[PDB]
Amino acid sequence: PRLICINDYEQHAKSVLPKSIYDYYRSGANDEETLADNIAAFSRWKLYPRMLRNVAETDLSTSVLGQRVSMPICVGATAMQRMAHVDGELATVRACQSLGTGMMLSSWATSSIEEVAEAGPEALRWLQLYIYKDREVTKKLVRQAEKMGYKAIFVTVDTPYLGNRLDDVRNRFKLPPQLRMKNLAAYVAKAIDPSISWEDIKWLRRLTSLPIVAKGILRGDDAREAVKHGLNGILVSNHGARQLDGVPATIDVLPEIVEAVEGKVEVFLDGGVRKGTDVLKALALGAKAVFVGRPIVWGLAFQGEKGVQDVLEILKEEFRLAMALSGCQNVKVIDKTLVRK
Amino acid sequence: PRLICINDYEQHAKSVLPKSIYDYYRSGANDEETLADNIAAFSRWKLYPRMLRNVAETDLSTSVLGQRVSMPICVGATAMQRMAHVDGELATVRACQSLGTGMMLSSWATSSIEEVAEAGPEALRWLQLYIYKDREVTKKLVRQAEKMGYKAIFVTVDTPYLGNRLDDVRNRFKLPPQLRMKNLAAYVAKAIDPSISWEDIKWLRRLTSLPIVAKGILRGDDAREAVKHGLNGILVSNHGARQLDGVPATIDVLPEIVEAVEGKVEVFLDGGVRKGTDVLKALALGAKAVFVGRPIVWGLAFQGEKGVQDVLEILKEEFRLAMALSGCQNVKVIDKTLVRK
Amino acid sequence: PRLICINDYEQHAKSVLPKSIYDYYRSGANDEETLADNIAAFSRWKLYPRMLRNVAETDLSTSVLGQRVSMPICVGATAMQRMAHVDGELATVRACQSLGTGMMLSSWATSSIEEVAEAGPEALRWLQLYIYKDREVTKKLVRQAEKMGYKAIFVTVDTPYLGNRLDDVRNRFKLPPQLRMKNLAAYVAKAIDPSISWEDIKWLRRLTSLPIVAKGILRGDDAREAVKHGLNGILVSNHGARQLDGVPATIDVLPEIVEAVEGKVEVFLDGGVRKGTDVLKALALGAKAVFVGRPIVWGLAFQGEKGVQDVLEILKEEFRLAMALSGCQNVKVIDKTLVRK
Amino acid sequence: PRLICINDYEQHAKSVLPKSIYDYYRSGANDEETLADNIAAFSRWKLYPRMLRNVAETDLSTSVLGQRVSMPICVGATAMQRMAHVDGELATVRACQSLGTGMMLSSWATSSIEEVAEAGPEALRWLQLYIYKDREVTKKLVRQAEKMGYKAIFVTVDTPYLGNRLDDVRNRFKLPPQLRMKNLAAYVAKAIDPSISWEDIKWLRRLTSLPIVAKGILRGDDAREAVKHGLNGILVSNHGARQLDGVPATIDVLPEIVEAVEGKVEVFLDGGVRKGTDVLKALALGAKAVFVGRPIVWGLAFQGEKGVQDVLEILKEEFRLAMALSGCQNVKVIDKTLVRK
Ligand SMILES: Cc1cc2nc3c(=O)[nH]c(=O)nc-3n(C[C@H](O)[C@H](O)[C@H](O)COP(=O)(O)O)c2cc1C
Ligand SMILES: Cc1cc2nc3c(=O)[nH]c(=O)nc-3n(C[C@H](O)[C@H](O)[C@H](O)COP(=O)(O)O)c2cc1C
Ligand SMILES: Cc1cc2nc3c(=O)[nH]c(=O)nc-3n(C[C@H](O)[C@H](O)[C@H](O)COP(=O)(O)O)c2cc1C
Ligand SMILES: Cc1cc2nc3c(=O)[nH]c(=O)nc-3n(C[C@H](O)[C@H](O)[C@H](O)COP(=O)(O)O)c2cc1C
Ligand SMILES: O=C(CSc1nc[nH]n1)N1CCN(c2cccc(Cl)c2)CC1
Ligand SMILES: O=C(CSc1nc[nH]n1)N1CCN(c2cccc(Cl)c2)CC1
Ligand SMILES: O=C(CSc1nc[nH]n1)N1CCN(c2cccc(Cl)c2)CC1
Ligand SMILES: O=C(CSc1nc[nH]n1)N1CCN(c2cccc(Cl)c2)CC1
Repeated sequence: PRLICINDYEQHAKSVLPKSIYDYYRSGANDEETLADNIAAFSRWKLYPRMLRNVAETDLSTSVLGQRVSMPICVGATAMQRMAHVDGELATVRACQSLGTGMMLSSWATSSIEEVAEAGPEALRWLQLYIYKDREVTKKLVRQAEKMGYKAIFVTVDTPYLGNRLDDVRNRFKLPPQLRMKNLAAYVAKAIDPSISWEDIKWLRRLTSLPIVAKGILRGDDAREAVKHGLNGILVSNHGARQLDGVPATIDVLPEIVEAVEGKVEVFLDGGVRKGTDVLKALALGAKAVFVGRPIVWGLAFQGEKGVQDVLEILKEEFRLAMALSGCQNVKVIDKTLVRK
Repeated sequence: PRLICINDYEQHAKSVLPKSIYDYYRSGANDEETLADNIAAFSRWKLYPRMLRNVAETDLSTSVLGQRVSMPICVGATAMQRMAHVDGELATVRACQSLGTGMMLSSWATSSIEEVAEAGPEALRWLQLYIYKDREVTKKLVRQAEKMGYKAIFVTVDTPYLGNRLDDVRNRFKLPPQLRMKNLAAYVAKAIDPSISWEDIKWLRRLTSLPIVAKGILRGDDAREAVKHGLNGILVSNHGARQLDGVPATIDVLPEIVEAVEGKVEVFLDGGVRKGTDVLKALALGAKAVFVGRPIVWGLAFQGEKGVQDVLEILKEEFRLAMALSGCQNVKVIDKTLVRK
Repeated sequence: PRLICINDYEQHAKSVLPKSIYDYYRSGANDEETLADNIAAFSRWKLYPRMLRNVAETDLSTSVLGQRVSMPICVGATAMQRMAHVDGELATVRACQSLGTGMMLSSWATSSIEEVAEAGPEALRWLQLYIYKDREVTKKLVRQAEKMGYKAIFVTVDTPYLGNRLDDVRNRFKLPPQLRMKNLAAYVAKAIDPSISWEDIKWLRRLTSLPIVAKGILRGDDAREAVKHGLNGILVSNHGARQLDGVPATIDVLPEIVEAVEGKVEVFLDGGVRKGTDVLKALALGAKAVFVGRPIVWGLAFQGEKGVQDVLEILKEEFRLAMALSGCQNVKVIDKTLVRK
Repeated sequence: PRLICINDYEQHAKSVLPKSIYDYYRSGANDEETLADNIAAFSRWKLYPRMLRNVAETDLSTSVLGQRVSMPICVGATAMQRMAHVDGELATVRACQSLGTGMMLSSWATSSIEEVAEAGPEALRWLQLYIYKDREVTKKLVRQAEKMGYKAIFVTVDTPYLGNRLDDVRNRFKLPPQLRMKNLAAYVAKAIDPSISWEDIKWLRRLTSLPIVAKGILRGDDAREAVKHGLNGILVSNHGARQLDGVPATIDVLPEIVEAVEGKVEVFLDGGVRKGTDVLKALALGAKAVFVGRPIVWGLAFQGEKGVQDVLEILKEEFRLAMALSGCQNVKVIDKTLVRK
């Protein structure tokens, strides 16, 4: 293989993965309107580059919730990574450690919170949390994250029930027989609490002093409520278009959310990030950093840790080039005048 | 067959029905611009879901013209259902009775008003009426509906003449030889009155104390006239895109009609409803309930009563999921802020 | 053949005509952007039909420049009709006489002004005129039209040079050897005057008392100048998209032109009329009548006079149905509220 | 071959050039969104032609930076023309001399500044300059241009680094073994200075009294800065969509730049010019002249000097026709009312 951009990695993954596994990772909810729009929406935002600014020294570094990262490009939570590669989440965290960026670990990982901390002790690591009907197991996951040097909790708030991904139903999706959630619609309905409310966010805010990011907010009123509840960031996310279909693209709702929080908390984005220009557009519209979901799984499917490292390095280099061609020597000078819809 | 969404049922129906029968049900008028737009328009309306609202208890129940239904999803009038399945309208009403929703019976049914009441005595049933040049047969249909416990009249107002559906002309459409309208362009021209005016609506309003819904209104001025004539609802309908081609999608004209009637009568929608999110969008824009036409015929073509039950259950479950993912525990909290075009 | 709409006639014509002849009639200028848009633009204008208006009696009759016609659908000038059928313009005028509508005869006809008057003595006939460098032959054509009972002059104003139709260049277009202009880019450059100005319109206005329509106006300022020069109508036309490519669709510029002339002269439209709803949209936006170009040639290619009669009857019937379904009993009640873009 | 429009020349070039060479010339950056939009954007600008203006005498002549040219259509800088035809830049300048238009010579030419002046002594010639890390070689190129009768410097300002053109990476692009830059991403990174700032523009303004045009400006604020630094024109350019992908089409940003410079310097356009109507639209929006890149390379690939002459003659004739059909006898009367988006 000669893979030189993120799409090439997806095409390689489709070629090597069983159909059911490829479909599980690629699929969006229902007719997949939002899945298409998470990508298409980035193309509608046009870039207005400044010339002659001195971009010999391009510095991609930034910080996420007070922790330094090498680039505003971080690994989002994607379940059951051992389906893509035998090393699964341990491959991913090692690549993140190499790159100097952070990994958000799925609550539905095929590797334990401790296993991932042991594989990536110097890596920036965060835990994505679902509030389970069993609040004891929920609390155990938070306490394990604290003990094992995870630096934030990303609480997923858009999944009271699992979205309806048709290909998983056609393929009756399940984990391969040798794998386990080491810490799907039927499983969520049995385990994930559809009752959670802002009162549960008050509970979680009381449970941990770790920073908490609300993941899956799409409305400014909800973002302002998250700020009121003492949370420390908002990840603007439509869950990779896998929950409610027909919501807007995340890049289209990002400006409303940035306006609504009035700088009180960091705002992040995921959904459809494939290219360095996507990263640049998200930062111009006020995101501190973006998260990538599917591209990491395609990296694993190609070559485990090295394939994840390659995907992150391609995004890093595309982002550096996009910054340099736009006249940006660092992330602090990426401003709103760089983009227009 | 493994049919898990309404499109799958259409694909199955195309596979099993004779071409002329499939084309009769699928076809729209002329170049079928409105037929495409009734579906496309739903995709342009984007959903803005609220998180963390407590959706453990989702209640889909509502009422139509004062009668309770299990869901805001009802069966619209589609002619000559015995072409799709031997049990035709009797299969449909039995499924409606099972589901707890209502059936609008076509004036051009392959089963009599009494036959359908006998098959579905506990089912909520309404009669769709055409004003025939023969006012005696028109009055006989209304009196039969009253005697047989139908609960409303839906008077179709957009069919002074039949629309021009090219495939029916190519196929010279007729009923199979064993079937009869037990109570097509050539038939309408011989039987349906192209002279009807608001004076005929005054006549019908005087004829029955049953609630009367005007079906096929697309303009706010006409909706206000229907309110002035003492009618009890408006079904925003372009007749499944089979009459005048190039009218707007019903979801696009629904907000004008809801504004125009100022809450004086219930407003309903049909045309292009295929998914639970379509139902949610229509209710967010102020419809009390929606009607489905073609999907019911595809249910019959698959397995008669069980196929209609399956299609209604798929719509019910998609609608519950869409409500839950949007933060709606019941239909009363589905508000206009959930959608933006 | 079973031809039931105008597109079917085009498909039949492509099947029976030599490629060069089909391409000559079908082609637009350059990349054919306007050719596509003359049709696409009609689909963007949506219809807002009134219900319950009494359309038992639909009267399609109107008048063009004071002469009664059976329908607001008239035959536009298309050159060299004997390439499509041996009877050419004589077939066309006979069909117009049968239908009770008017024929605009091309200055580049394969039949003489007298021949066409002899074939269609009771037909409403107008002459389309090019101002030739030879003003004597120009004056001879006008005087012949007057002597032979033609009722107006349509002076084409958008052709100082011929547009560049690539397929004609690829096919090195010429008349078949047995045919003559009985009264192409190379021919225009030799014969049509690229110098004509409003001073030539003053000359033509002085030459004849016949009504004069300016054909090919696309700007309101030019329409107001035509009114100032004493002309009696404006045919909003982009020459069937065969002159300057990238001009707007005629249905899109029609409202500006109707506004600009402030009711001082009749406004007509051609370009992309294929369906009765196209006619209805043009009249709702203020055109008195529309002209059809290519559909008449496809009628000839099918069956000469009978094929032209069939195409005109299909347009008539589609227009009646569109009027009836929109609530219009006559052309005088077709109003601007029937359409929105 | 029968090539009658610029697209035909591209199709011919794809048929005769090695894939890597065709791809080098055709390719845009990354997903090639801007490459598509440079063409698509021209089609969105519609023309509003005036009739009856007297276009017997069409005069295409204009001036660029005070030098007369035969048409507002000039040859832009395209590297390494000897890859397309053995005579490369010498063929191009000879064709420019024949046509009476100007040639912008690439700093990355396969022919020297002196060689091209020797082949085209009477041709209007300008030098496109990159500011190399080696300011001595930069100054040598400027002094050579002055000594050899070049009339302006076009300083490229949008290339601190080379854009990422995927096909060149797939094909590991290099010059054929017999060719040299007689005066690619890896080469730029080694030779082109990513540090250049407006201070380097002050240096260049001090170095030469020749007119200097800033090539690659896309923002009005940058255009105003170029005016402040004493430059003499702005070439609105996205580098043929080969640098930052997702910038707007040049025809879409041209009006902002023309407004921003308030007539203080000439404004030019390149990017997507293929047709005479493209030239007309650019002049209506205020460009003095346009530059063509790829079409010249396709002319060379067809037949060297004669193929470049043919492409320039096709553009000239399409432009004359577009001017004549729009009512423009000369370039001075091409006004903003001819276009609307
Ligand atoms: C295969 C797959 C599994 C996912 N698993 C989880 C999960 O365990 N937890 C979670 O909160 N989100 C999960 N998501 C959502 C991602 O965190 C993220 O929002 C999404 O992948 C971003 O969009 P992208 O894939 O377009 O980059 C998953 C997404 C995918 C594609
Ligand atoms: C096959 C077919 C038959 C129909 N028959 C009738 C009819 O008898 N009476 C009526 O008022 N509308 C009739 N309609 C219109 C439907 O009541 C309804 O407006 C339409 O089907 C809704 O759109 P949908 O098919 O996209 O759900 C018919 C529609 C179809 C597709
Ligand atoms: C084959 C062809 C020949 C034409 N010949 C003439 C002509 O002789 N005189 C003229 O003024 N316009 C001529 N036109 C333009 C037509 O009068 C008319 O503007 C155009 O056909 C209308 O668009 P339609 O073909 O889409 O109906 C011609 C058009 C076509 C397609
Ligand atoms: C093959 C190729 C080589 C180019 N080489 C150069 C170059 O040497 N210098 C430069 O400033 N721009 C260069 N450009 C950009 C062109 O000057 C010009 O901006 C662009 O070709 C215009 O768009 P067009 O190709 O759509 O006409 C190049 C473009 C192409 C396609
Ligand atoms: O809420 C529940 C069960 S509630 C219930 N109701 C009926 N049966 N069970 N838990 C979810 C979290 N928990 C977990 C989280 C991640 C991975 C693993 Cl192993 C475990 C599983 C169990
Ligand atoms: O208006 C008419 C006939 S008027 C007329 N003019 C010339 N011949 N007939 N009726 C329509 C309603 N009627 C009906 C409605 C539904 C089904 C059945 Cl069987 C019957 C049929 C007959
Ligand atoms: O203006 C001219 C010729 S001017 C000229 N310059 C150099 N050679 N000729 N006429 C055009 C009208 N005329 C005509 C119009 C329609 C059909 C027929 Cl047969 C004839 C042909 C001749
Ligand atoms: O800036 C440099 C080299 S700077 C450097 N750093 C490490 N190695 N070299 N020059 C560029 C211009 N120059 C040129 C311009 C056009 C063609 C030709 Cl032959 C030559 C080549 C060399």
